Amino acid sequence: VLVGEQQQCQDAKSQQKEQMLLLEKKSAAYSQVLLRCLTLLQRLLQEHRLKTQ
Amino acid sequence: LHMKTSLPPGLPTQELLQIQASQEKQQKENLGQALKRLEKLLKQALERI
Repeated sequence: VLVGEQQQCQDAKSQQKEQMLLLEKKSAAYSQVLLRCLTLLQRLLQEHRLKTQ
Repeated sequence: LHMKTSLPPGLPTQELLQIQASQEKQQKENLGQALKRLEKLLKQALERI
């Protein structure tokens, strides 16, 4: 019973690292998507609307 | 540091707001009053018809 208790106790602490890395990498992926959106929107405003139009 | 160095080209969005405001307002001010004067001349032609 206490071996099972210790194993289930240590499982969450060993688990949490990979979700930390997962949220970190998806957080960086969000930054990449936002950078691409910023580039496309500045292309739409400056090149397509501000100067040419 | 990439987020501090991979900034998109041109002045940023919060500056781009007044940039586009100035460009669109000068684009409108150069042309809308000319359109109104053209329409005044055109309706003068309409009443001369």
